[PDB]
Amino acid sequence: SQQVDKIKASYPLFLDQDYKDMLAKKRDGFEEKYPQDKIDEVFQWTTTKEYQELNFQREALTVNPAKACQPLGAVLCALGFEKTMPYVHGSQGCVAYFRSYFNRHFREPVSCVSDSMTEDAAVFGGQQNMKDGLQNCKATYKPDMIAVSTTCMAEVIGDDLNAFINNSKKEGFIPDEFPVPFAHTPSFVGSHVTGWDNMFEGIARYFTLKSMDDKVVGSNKKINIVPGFETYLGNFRVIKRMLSEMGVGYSLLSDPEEVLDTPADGQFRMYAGGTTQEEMKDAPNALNTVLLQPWHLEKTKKFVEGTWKHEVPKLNIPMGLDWTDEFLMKVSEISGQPIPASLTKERGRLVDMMTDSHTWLHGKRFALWGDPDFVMGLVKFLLELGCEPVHILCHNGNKRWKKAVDAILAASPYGKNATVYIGKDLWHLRSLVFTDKPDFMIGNSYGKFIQRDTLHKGKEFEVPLIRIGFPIFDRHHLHRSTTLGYEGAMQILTTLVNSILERLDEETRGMQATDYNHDLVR
Amino acid sequence: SQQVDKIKASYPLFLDQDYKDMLAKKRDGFEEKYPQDKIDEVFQWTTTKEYQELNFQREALTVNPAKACQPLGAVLCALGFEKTMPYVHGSQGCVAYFRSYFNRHFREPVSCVSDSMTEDAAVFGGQQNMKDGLQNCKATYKPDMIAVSTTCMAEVIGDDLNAFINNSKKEGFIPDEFPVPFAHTPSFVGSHVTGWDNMFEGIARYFTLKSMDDKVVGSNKKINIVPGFETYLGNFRVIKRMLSEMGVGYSLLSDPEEVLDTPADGQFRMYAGGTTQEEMKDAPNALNTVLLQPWHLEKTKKFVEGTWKHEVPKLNIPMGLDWTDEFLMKVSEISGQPIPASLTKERGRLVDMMTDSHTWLHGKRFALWGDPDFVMGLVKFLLELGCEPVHILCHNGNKRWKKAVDAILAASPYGKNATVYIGKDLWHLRSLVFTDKPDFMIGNSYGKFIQRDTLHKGKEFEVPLIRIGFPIFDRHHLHRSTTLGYEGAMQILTTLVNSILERLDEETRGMQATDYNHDLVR
Amino acid sequence: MSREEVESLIQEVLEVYPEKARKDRNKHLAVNDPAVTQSKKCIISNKKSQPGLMTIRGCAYAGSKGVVWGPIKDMIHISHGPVGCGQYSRAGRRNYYIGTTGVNAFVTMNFTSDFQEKDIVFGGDKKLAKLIDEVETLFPLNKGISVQSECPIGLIGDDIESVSKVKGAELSKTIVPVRCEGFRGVSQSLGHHIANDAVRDWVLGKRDEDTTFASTPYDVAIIGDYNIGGDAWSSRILLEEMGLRCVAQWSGDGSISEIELTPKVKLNLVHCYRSMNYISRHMEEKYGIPWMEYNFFGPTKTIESLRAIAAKFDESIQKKCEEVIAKYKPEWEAVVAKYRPRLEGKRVMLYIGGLRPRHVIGAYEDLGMEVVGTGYEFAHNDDYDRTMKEMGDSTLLYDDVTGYEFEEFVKRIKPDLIGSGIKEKFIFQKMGIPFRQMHSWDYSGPYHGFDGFAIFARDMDMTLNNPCWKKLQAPWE
Amino acid sequence: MSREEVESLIQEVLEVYPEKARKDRNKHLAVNDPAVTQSKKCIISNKKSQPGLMTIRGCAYAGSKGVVWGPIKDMIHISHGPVGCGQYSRAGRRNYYIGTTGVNAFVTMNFTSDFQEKDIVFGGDKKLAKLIDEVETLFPLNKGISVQSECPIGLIGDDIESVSKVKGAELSKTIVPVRCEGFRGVSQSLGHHIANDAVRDWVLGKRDEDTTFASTPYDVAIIGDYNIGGDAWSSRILLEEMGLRCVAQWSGDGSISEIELTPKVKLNLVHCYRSMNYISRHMEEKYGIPWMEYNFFGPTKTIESLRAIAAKFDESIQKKCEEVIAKYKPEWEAVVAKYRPRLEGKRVMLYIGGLRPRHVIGAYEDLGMEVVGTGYEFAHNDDYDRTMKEMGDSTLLYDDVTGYEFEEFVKRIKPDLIGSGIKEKFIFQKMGIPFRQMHSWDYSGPYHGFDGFAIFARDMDMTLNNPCWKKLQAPWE
Ligand code: CLF
Ligand code: CLF
Ligand SMILES: [Fe+2]
Ligand SMILES: [Fe+2]
Repeated sequence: SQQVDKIKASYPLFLDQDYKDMLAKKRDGFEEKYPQDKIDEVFQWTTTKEYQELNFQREALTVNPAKACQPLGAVLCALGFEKTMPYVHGSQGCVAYFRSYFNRHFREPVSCVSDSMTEDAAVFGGQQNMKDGLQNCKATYKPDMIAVSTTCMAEVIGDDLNAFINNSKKEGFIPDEFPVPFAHTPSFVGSHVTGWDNMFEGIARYFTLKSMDDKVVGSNKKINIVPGFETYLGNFRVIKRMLSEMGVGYSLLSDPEEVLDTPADGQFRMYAGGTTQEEMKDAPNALNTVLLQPWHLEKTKKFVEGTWKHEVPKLNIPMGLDWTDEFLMKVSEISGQPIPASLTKERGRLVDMMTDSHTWLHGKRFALWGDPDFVMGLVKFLLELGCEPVHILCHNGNKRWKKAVDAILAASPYGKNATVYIGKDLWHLRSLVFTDKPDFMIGNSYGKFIQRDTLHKGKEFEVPLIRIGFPIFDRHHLHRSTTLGYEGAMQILTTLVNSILERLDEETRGMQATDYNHDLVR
Repeated sequence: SQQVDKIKASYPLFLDQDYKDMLAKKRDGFEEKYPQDKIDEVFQWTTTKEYQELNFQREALTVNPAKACQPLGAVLCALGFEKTMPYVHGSQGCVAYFRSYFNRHFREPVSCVSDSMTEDAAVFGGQQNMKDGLQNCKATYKPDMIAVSTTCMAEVIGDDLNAFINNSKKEGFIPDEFPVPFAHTPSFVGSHVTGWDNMFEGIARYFTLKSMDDKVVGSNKKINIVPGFETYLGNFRVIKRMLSEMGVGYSLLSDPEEVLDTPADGQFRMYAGGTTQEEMKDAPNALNTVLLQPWHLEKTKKFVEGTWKHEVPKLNIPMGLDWTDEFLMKVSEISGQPIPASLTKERGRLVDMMTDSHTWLHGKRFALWGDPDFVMGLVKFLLELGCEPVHILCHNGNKRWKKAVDAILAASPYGKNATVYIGKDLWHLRSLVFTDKPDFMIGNSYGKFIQRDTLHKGKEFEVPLIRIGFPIFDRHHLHRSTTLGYEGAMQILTTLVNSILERLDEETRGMQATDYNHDLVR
Repeated sequence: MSREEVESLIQEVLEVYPEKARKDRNKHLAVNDPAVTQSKKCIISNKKSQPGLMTIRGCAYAGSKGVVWGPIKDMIHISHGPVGCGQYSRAGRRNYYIGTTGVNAFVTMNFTSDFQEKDIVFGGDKKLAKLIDEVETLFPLNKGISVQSECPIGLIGDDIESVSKVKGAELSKTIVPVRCEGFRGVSQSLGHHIANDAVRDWVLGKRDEDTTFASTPYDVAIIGDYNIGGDAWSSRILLEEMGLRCVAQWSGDGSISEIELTPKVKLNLVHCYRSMNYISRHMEEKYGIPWMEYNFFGPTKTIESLRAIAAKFDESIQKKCEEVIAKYKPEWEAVVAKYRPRLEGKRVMLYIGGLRPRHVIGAYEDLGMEVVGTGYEFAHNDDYDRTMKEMGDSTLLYDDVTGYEFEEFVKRIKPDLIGSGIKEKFIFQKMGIPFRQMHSWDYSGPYHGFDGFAIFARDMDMTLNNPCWKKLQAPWE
Repeated sequence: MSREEVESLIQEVLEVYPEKARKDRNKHLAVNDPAVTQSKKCIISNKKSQPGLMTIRGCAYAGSKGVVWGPIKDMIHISHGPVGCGQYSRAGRRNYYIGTTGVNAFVTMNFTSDFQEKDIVFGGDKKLAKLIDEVETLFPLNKGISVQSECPIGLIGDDIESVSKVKGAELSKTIVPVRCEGFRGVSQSLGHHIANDAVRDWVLGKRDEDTTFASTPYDVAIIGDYNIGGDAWSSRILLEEMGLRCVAQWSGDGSISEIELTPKVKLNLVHCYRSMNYISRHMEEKYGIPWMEYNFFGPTKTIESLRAIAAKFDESIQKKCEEVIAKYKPEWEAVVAKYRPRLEGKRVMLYIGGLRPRHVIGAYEDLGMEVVGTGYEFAHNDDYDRTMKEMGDSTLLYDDVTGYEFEEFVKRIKPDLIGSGIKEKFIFQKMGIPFRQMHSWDYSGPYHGFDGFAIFARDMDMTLNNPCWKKLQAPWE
């Protein structure tokens, strides 16, 4: 039943007595459900060290991964180029998913095409799909560039992208000079971040490999910036802001911040902003190229070093205080521009915030996950805050990366109770937050289910989620935030300390029981 | 007892059994405490309509006010002037409180002096305190200006500030040319915002009354901006940002954003930034003067209109969409500057956010409080969001202001269940959130105790606090936020929708009970 | 708009396309004539999508894993192949259930074999067998496993059927191989069919020789309700208030046992024709169980459906039917009284999957709204046959609409509201057109039944009439 | 620094002042000589503050309402006068209690008569009488009312004593007029005295003729512990483990009954000498109850105090004293073993109110730290007498230190840590000096007793050794 003045959605409608009774009858009659005591017994066992040991012995099964597949990253990379259509050669089901995954995170349109290979393409391959696809895409959506990646069907069948695109041009389906950079992006190698690297290097090659002989390093007086796979608008923005205030000439290579934040003004804009073709063509003339997320830009780095002859600096992601410092000092060195008064003051304001908030942050224990560069920058900043990053999970991390992070941990007393995990998933992380309970998780929306599980054991065991990473689907507009630079560090600090204080307020809200410590001032 | 590797502070130390038993013994032995059943009975009565009726009949008692006293506002006003020392003539107890109150909100030093009048000054007045106070302050803290306000002792005994300052100059305690603007700031009239108006008007008169004959309206081609009592750094910053982007010449009169946000770089800066004396002296040459918070700048308005001959526009605080639009359109009219593409796009991004979040905002019911302009701007934005601002409390509001807000409510169907209350306090508000329960409160930290009270009635009656206003003492760095302009609206929207989604996640986190609606995607 | 104007609109929109695509798309676009009974005279459907045109369609894995199997709550569904497909589809679809997730129910989890290069090169069958043992160790209360094949499985020649037989026998467990690789078919649709056949072949017959279940004359199953936001529960409640016993829900909040008990029912009640007609036909053929289509969108359709269902039983059920209708009359009448004046005359364009583009029309009409365009991602002509009589004359129909087409149709038609999916929502909002998600219910619902109509009405009103829509134009522009 | 460097530091700092201020401030600054027992030979105290110099002091209302009366949990304290004073002091001080706030306990609430112009012009006694009735109606479980006078009350000639007597008699209620207007005295100090005399005159005698209290030889009261962060509870526990019975706590977590029962005790244990010596002397004079000063900061002082207190009783208590000391030995030794190596040699400067600037020195010394400067807001020479023997030779003492002085002293001395208040905190952090709030305990604590010392140690370590302090200098400067 409903009362028209106070209509109930699923929650709390199905708590009405008639619905409760119905659901009980369904269970008892037809579901042949395990008895509640058995369910409770098994739940309890899943929280144990014994269960954790079995869990960590998995070799074949993955549960609740914390990574996605290559072409998702290629699509994001491609979106950052002016009037560029991402185009994934292969199976159209993939593209529905890539678009929806980003739609939910950005709450924006996400444009991407398929060339809709079907089973029949197993015989001859997808050449005809490419010819008609490129022609159809160009006529219909009027991109100035089509950036091609692949789905796993196309990879297994062995379609030669280069030959297929060349034959499309030869037979007149797409003009000879129309830009169609490409990259093979197998889902069964690496992760979404690898797809970004592959796509980027493909685009870079397309615009520069054949034209190197007129290029002079330094001649355009700019620094190239390669952001990698990045899903916070504030991160593209803060980098451009900092470089502008230092008077540094730069080219941000893959810059989707406009197309991922168009105004609602009565028209849909399929394309907005983005790195220009002129910027990609002129990129080898830069002083150098800085990689913001070097741990998933290794292929790009080899190309920039080997072909552009840029001496790519050994810089960490500019997250936290030390690494933002290092980034600015290196940019100053390369460009000849001093770090201006504005950035020096901003730095000092971050440090002020750290001094103000240190007592509540000190010793707080965190479980965290995400992509390798994000995770290591978060670890570093947590150590700078006097926090303990005790469960560090990077499903798509590698051995060399783990060694690097283990070295960061060793440089700080706050790293001494920390362990770095690679190849492990959120079902592994779930065990860790039961057996070696931290104060909080820092993670994406899939973390909510771990928090749910911890609360079921008891309120005293609940580990609250702090949402930082990707995807964030159950809060609105967090994709506008920043994690890089001093601005990002200020935002992360603020989020952490206030998450701490919210939880403390919860635990001290009990009238006459715990509210002796429900302080007005903290 | 303590375990050295897991030391307990008050919470949870005093939950240990030996402390609990000790506290039970103290109660039973010596406290002659009302029985728990009687405490429960009275508590329950305080949640009733019958109790509310008695509560609303109060004429003499105030409980948990949502206002402070005049000189607090004079001190904040004064802090916004370059190298200016706030100086409160009267009793030193007051200054300890004013400094601490702002220290706790900004987490920053707050410099202010007293001239330490004592009981002896009742015979003779505080003239000698002023003479030595002014001399001592100038020598010791080396301000370029001393801005003088009063405590209630000085007002009751009737000290003539003007004559005392004149005599201080006559007898050589400070130089004749040294600026000593003043205002009488009685704590028993109006509130802290009145103190701000009085101080500002005193400073404006000091620099302009006697030099009007060379002034020509519009000759400096700028617009003066008077912010009023403002405790979000982001609000001073956004106004300057928008005007600069628009290419509009302006003078922000009282601008404490630098002195309330100095860097932690190894030195203490007693003064930083601020409106210059030259800006105050030249202000009558502006095209016009815009008041950001007109409902507490009435005395200022009369001076600007009567003496500067500026035709102060009838503008609401620039909060929410319509009133930001109106502010920008008026500034465009006055300055001749078109609204730039950057601001048009920003507006459309706010509108996009409204479209994306409207389904969770729709029909949500709020209780809220604060100062009059802040409260009315918040009401307006809430209506624009399709929210219902059902309990609108402004302790320091007046009848004319209430009429204005009642009219705003009448312009929207979302105002039909709303009532505006003036002269009422947070103990009155506490009743309203029990008897006509909203979804959330939007308020300052004093709200936490109302949330505590509501939870005690039961989880289903708990009204969560969303912290927007002043003072905020139990979270860190919220004073960096923004509430004005499109940026402020985007911030408020975000906070509101995510507060809604956080509560929904809490309510749906129950394993097998309510987590059927614990959606990954919202 | 007249018939001639809509025909004009179609030709103008088709002008952008190269000739092959133009000729093809022309066949998938039509102006309704409710006189027509054979939609094969006016529209083509269930064909391949044209390359490069931004179809909104998914794949067979979405149709099998995402739609049919995934909701079954006490089984573990393996996304078998590389990591993408299971991650993008994890908890995307709001197929609600009651359970203890990770313990006895597994729906919002993502189990995957996470194929790497070595699995592609050498085959994943050994990994699958190992994975099954690991599932059994770590999730001992699972009541069955399905293997949801992703693109590489058939391409590389793996034999998941052998693995499922051998492991199912070794462990005395139902392990269901599903060849729903996304290269198969042209859309989600073939995934449904594949999934239905896998239920038939590996689950449905388990109790064929078991005589222990006590049946009654009033036993029914709800076939093809995936309980989006609780839709199946707000349907079931009515069927049971009418005196029926709902033995099974396929597959929203569904258990493996209630699927196994379904051959014991007296009548199969089909909501989603498109996804579960296959198994409904099978059950008629094999067990003699009749099936009938029904519609629980809005009070008009729900009342008609309750009566038509009750007519299959006896007088006692017909009497309870009228009691149910009498009970809810004032409730939905109050909904109409409040919301119809707010929505009367407003025009909506829909684009959804295989059922809702026709099924929700009545509910819109119950609020005085007019559905001026509709279409489907992956419907077949038997769906279009059912659609033409539900739509008004001269309205626009579109099969496998391209992004370009949908935008252009909306620019001309200027509907007051659009009802479609997540990939569409943000485009149309930026155009200043109120948008409701008609897959996910925009995180609201249920919409089925009387209780769902109240929520549906609230939702269309809150969005169509929202103050935000008056604010897209800056007042200086 | 040598005596002579500190001496020239004082002289240099005073050069900024006009002559009158310079001559005054010279008298309030001294270099310690622990040989002195008469501090009136080396420092002046408890005088007026010099105008315009940014004293850190508060007023008599802070010392009465904020300090002494405000913690009493089952009374309602009226901030009588305009709105400011009650609002700034609302829940600023962490005087912890157990109660049901708004129902039987009222500590963190702000009750005020909110004086307006008409109250100043015509007087507030009628408003006060009405306010009392309103309090009784809305807060029926209050066990007494105090009236905390703000500046205007005495200035306009109101007679709150008459109102309190008349209403007290009418309502059979304890209503206490407190003349703590901030114009009185020079600081918080006179507020304490005023408050003590108000307890004496209006509360303490209530049970003088009542012999029903079940007294024992082991009854004590904790006098002058305001339970900051639970400090009194972490003291009480030890006294009771030693076999004593703590009849009253003045006034942290204090009830009116426990105050009225205090004249029945055998011994008054005085922690805060400054604030409650007055009532302690009164109780000796009137009731013959002895009093003794103690110190519960750090293990060394706490052990000495337990022993000195136990020595006032019999062998049974002396034996329990040693049992308590043995019990806690491993706990505080573990604290020392963990933290002293992290803090050994570090130098601290303190500035606090009336007690802590000397009382905490032992606790610092238990962690190997040195207090190189200390001072008080509002102490009297009897406090300085007790300080000079606790501080090292040639250390700096400052009475009613000015903001300028405190900054300049810190610049030269370069302490490793500063312990002061909220008005000081952010100044010194910006200078790169670790700062701990030694009034509010920086929202931590308790610090009293054995359990408090653990938290104290943790806190001094987390702040002094925090990584942030290495980061104030940009690497390009
Ligand atoms: S039609 Fe899968 S998302 Fe793709 S590239 Fe392979 S991992 Fe990644 Fe359907 S079954 Fe899946 S979703 Fe596509 S791949 Fe095929
Ligand atoms: S010494 Fe009060 S804060 Fe003042 S101007 Fe009056 S309302 Fe405002 Fe002490 S008693 Fe109080 S705090 Fe001062 S006024 Fe006097
Ligand atoms: Fe959006
Ligand atoms: Fe600060």
